[PDB]
Amino acid sequence: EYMGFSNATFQSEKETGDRNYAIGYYLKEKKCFPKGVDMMAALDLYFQLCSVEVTCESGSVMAATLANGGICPITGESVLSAEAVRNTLSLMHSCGMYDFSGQFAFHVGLPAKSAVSGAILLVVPNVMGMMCLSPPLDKLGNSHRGTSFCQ
Amino acid sequence: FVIPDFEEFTGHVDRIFEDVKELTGGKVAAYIPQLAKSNPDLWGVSLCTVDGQRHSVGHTKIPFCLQSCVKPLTYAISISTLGTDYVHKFVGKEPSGLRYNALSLNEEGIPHNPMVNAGAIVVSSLIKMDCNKAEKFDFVLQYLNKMAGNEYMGFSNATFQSEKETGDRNYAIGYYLKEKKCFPKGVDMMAALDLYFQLCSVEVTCESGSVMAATLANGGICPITGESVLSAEAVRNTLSLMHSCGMYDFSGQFAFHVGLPAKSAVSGAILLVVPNVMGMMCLSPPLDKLGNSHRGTSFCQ
Amino acid sequence: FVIPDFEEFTGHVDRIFEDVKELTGGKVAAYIPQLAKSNPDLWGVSLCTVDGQRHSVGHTKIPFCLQSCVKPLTYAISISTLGTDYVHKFVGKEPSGLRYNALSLNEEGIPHNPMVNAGAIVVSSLIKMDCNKAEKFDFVLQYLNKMAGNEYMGFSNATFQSEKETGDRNYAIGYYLKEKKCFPKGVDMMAALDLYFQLCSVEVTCESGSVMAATLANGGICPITGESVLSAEAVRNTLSLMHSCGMYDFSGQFAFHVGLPAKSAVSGAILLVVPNVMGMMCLSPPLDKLGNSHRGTSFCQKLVSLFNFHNYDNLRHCARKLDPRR
Amino acid sequence: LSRLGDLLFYTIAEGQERIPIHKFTTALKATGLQTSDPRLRDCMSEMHRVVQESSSGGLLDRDLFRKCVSSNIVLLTQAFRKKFVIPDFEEFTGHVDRIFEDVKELTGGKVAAYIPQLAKSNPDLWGVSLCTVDGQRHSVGHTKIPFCLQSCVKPLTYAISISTLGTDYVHKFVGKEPSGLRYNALSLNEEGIPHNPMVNAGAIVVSSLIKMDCNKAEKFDFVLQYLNKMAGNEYMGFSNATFQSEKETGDRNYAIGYYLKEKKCFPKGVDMMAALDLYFQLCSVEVTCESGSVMAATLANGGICPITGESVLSAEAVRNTLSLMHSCGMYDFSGQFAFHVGLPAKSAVSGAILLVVPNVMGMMCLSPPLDKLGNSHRGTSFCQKLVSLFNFHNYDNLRHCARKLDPRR
Ligand SMILES: NC(=O)CC[C@H](N)C(=O)O
Ligand SMILES: NC(=O)CC[C@H](N)C(=O)O
Ligand SMILES: NC(=O)CC[C@H](N)C(=O)O
Ligand SMILES: NC(=O)CC[C@H](N)C(=O)O
Repeated sequence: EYMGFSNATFQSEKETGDRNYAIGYYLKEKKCFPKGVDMMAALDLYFQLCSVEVTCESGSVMAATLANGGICPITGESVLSAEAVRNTLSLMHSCGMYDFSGQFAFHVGLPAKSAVSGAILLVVPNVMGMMCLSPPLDKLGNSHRGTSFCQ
Repeated sequence: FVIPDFEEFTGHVDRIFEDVKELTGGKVAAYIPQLAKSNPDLWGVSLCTVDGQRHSVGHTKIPFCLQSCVKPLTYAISISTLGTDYVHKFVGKEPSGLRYNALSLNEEGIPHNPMVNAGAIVVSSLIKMDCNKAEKFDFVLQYLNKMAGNEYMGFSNATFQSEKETGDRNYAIGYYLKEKKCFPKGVDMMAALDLYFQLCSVEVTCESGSVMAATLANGGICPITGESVLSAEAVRNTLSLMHSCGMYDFSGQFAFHVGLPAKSAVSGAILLVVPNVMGMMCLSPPLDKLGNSHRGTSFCQ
Repeated sequence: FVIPDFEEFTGHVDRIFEDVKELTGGKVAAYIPQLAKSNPDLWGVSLCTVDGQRHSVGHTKIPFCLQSCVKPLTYAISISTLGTDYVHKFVGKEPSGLRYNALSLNEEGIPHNPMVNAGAIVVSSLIKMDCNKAEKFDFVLQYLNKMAGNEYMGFSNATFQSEKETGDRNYAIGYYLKEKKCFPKGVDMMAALDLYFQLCSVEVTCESGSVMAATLANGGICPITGESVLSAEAVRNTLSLMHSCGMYDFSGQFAFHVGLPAKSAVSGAILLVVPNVMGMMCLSPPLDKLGNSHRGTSFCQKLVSLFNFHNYDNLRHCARKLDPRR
Repeated sequence: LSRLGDLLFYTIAEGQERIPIHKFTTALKATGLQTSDPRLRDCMSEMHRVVQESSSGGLLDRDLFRKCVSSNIVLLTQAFRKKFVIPDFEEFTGHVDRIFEDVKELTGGKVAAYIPQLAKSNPDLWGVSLCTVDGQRHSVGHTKIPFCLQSCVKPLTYAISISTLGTDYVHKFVGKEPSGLRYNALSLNEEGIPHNPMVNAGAIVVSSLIKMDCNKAEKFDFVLQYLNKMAGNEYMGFSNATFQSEKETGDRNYAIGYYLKEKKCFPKGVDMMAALDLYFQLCSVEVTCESGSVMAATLANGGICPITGESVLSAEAVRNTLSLMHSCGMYDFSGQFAFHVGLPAKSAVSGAILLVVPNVMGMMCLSPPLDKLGNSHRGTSFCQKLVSLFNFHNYDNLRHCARKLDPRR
């Protein structure tokens, strides 16, 4: 499905994503990365991936892949292993939305991943996947309309 | 002169020098590659009265870096040029309580003091922010030479490249400060951080730095050249921070026991100051737990 | 005497006294409702030269509680009667930079310094732990009376019953210290915690308060009576902590602009000390955000800028700043 | 076999029964060989402690001196018997001083269009120093002012690589022929490598060969240790002011580095920036004419520092770099220099000329003013004049020629 790249956002985050640079150098001092691994290339890739563009239709299928045991429903390819999905969903439930991981497992109970672009990659295991877009965010860095819709 | 009996004074200094030479020390600061190269047995002391009396025992002439002893100097340089209110509008003036790394800021959103790594970058950011890198270092080096009475004022690019390629924590603080709007508008972070690494890598002997500390004791007048390098208020501020913030966490246990304005460094330097009397500097590489030389700090006590 | 021409010296203080009188702060005391009842328009100062030469202008006749200004004293009681080595086994000697409540211990598990509330409880626990509660209070009171030269020394029971029914952070600190086992063996924490409240609730006038801070401006010997209250090492030990830890977070700011050992207090007291010169005790109930009197801090700031009392003046020439005791 | 030092002292003395102590400390350096050499350091060390308890209170005595100076006996014999390779050193320095005065009148121009930290230097700064292959030294003028070693480390750093990596590995990546296209020279030879190590395009590549596996600190630290041994542990610093210049504003070098990386002319798995950064660091090393004269006297010899006698450079390294500085050291002006001077010299925008006279001596001039091609105006004149009055040209001393000063007699 649609898969682009917001270079404008990519350049807005490289030049202004100052906290993400502190973490990269903070990690580098603690030897958190593997041996013989450049942090700048790894940090840069994180900026690139965060800039990937999709639509809600593309995101919904992207979430449905996690729902259907890491097998995309509309192509059927075994793109992801069963262990990857179980590990991924079990972490979005407890770590998907950071501080709002609670108050979402509490009110919604589903593994959903929030973003500052308004998206909420909502996953219903063995049923469907859903992505809700609304740029307006609340204090905890989650979309307000999206999380109200989920509840 | 302020010490008429200087001949007997050296009789006590050398006795204490040999008294503490038997002690061992802690780690030798191996977390940056270059400083591990130093021989931990180096031990020397130099002093300079505000009249010009000078004595040296040990390895005083072996060069070493002002890895953190340049923070009071660059601070005094900034205060003397821009004014107290302007400088401290960007950097606090109170002790932090954490280590010198201290990737954190006070309630106001500015670094705690001009002696922690976060504050040393900001004061380095304030030195002639509208010029290029060569002029920035030359402006600071010019006063440092005058502080030292035109003594040996060198540079150790081996350390500068070692730190610039390995000092990742200082990069974390630099990008943390830039994210919190801790720099004046239109000022680049990397230029300030790079300048801070350059100042940290300035190489001085104990003789060069003993007169450099005696300037602060003499209050902005180099005793052996009659200069007027620093304003009276600038040194009064530097000694007020270097007292309560000079040795980081060990500021207590030093103000308690020694009660003098001193500044430590990971290279073993201790830029001791005795106001209205003299300025002393001690070199001993092997550090202690909180980032100061075991022999030097015990010698001061 | 160390201050000749006393008329000239006091005259300058009087002019500064009126100048600071216009400034108004706020937030007298969020807690201890008994302290929130004090008059915000109350402002008094007093001094006592190391040789008895004393002056006082303002509201120096109104008793006020000695909250957190007895910490440098009660520390001096323990440091002299138990030595420096024993006392600092249980309390550090470095600033915390985390306010005075500061439910936080240093790296090695002991409270940061005697001046924070966590350290004042421990040092208060060291004073005659084998005796009963009446004797523990009386033991410190006898030295406290001797420090002030048998001047006025009351006890505001109104403020002591407050700070105990409503003073809960001190209890949380007290039980926190018990969990970490940073008390001497065979000691009841509650008895030591209660002793801290009582010492805090002692009330003195500025005129009597200025006698204190002139005792320890000297080498412990009282200026009025000439007695020998505290050991000379005790005064050095506590002064070196008041400079670094006296005002808590504001210690750096105070040491920068004033550079004298001063101890803050929620009652508005500031036990300012000028070593080998005199001892000051300002009073202004309204505080700043950091727990310091707005008028008292302003007076200390202005006085140092005119009298050369800073720790790092007289470098070569500096400003004139009047005659420095010569 | 017998040690004739006892009779040698009688020759050293003027023949009188006594001599004041004051006359021995002073006026003894007239022979050129300084009193600060490490070789004779042992003599000065011991005498300082024996004076307190000697029952003479100011007498060194002959018997005591002979016993202590035992292992270093051979060196002193050549010094005072005038058996060095340059005798009558007073006349040699006397002529040198004369041209130093005469050449001082000249004035060039265009001190530095770029590297602003070089444009701040005093145009009227002029000095020279020479340290013969035997360590005999004489300096006059402003020799004590540190100056950057830009483009003088190129012959040295080339010698470092070859002596540690072989002649065939180094020259796989850099040619050995002059280019005649200035020192910047964004151009490669027919076989796709920089024309010679002396141009900027080659100096970066040879700088890339020095410990390509180590980190930045050790790469610089490796070379600086050799440069200390080459200079005999004389003054050797690092001008960070000029290193921060030539890196923010030195842009033609960056183009060469990226141009070279484009042609894949670096070794395998080597970062151009790390090699280019080292080129700026080596270029930024500051040395005085007095200290920098021992350099160009180390490689005037067969790779041994004349002062300490340490073996620092392979004789093949010195032979190769000397054969290379002659035709490529001074860029376009190499032919003009080789025509009138005919000596291995290396230019610099900081006024330095690393003059070399193999088997004889090695000089180091200093004149911040430049000529059009990037060579010091005053320094070049001294070399041209000096050769015309000392026969240092390679193709002189045919059989008898004219008198031409003393012909080794
Ligand atoms: N929602 C998010 O995790 C936003 C990530 C974003 N790249 C940031 O650094 O702030
Ligand atoms: N406190 C120190 O001595 C270290 C100084 C050095 N600039 C660093 O932060 O690594
Ligand atoms: N000055 C203060 O910090 C007040 C302390 C508080 N009254 C107590 O008893 O602990
Ligand atoms: N001609 C030279 O000496 C070159 C100077 C210096 N290496 C530069 O390229 O800027």
